Amino acid sequence: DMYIERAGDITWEKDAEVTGNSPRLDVALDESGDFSLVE
Amino acid sequence: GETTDGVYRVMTRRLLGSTQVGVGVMQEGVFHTMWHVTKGAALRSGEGRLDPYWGDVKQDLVSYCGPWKLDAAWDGLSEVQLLAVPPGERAKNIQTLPGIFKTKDGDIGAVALDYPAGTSGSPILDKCGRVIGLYGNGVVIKNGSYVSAITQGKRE
Ligand SMILES: O=C(Nc1ccc2c(c1)CNC2)c1cccc2nc(C(F)(F)F)[nH]c12
Repeated sequence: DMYIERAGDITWEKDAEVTGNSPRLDVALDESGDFSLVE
Repeated sequence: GETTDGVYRVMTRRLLGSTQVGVGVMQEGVFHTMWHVTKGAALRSGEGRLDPYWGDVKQDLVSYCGPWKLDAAWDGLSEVQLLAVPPGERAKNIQTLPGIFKTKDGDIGAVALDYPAGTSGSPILDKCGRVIGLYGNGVVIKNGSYVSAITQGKRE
């Protein structure tokens, strides 16, 4: 049995930690909702 | 029980202790999460019960109590915020510029932030605070890191 607990508000926060890159990837989506890399 | 708008953790007591299996968005009385988090099972909110209303394995989305309400979209140019809710850790906003998943049926935004699988369902936001999609369905790149798509449903 699954249950939900509140974790916070949904708001944009100024001066948030900026990280992560922006890759352009060739992907395929199968009938089971799983992505895979195409090269 | 609790229907207040906001981000929520999805827990289970079926394994050892209390385990966070995912996250979700409560908006307009509807709970939005990723299909692989709940597998379409019923949810509990204190004494109340949330029943699935719509869902689709290919999109990897599911809504509870009503139809999917989230319809904001990434503009293709601006930075976004992953409001990450990791297991055992406090909710935290992470700003990033999304990449692109190029598919045979069009391009989808993608966020390259690596978080535990139990973070699946955490919302991705625009500058206005609107939910443009959920984190938790993507691919594993050569480095071993996870790159998730910005998965958005359709508001009917
Ligand atoms: O596995 C994940 N997501 C998912 C699971 C089951 C299904 C789907 C997606 C769609 N069809 C059913 C996942 C989500 C978030 C961070 C993740 N890190 C890893 C890791 F370890 F592989 F790097 N998987 C992660």
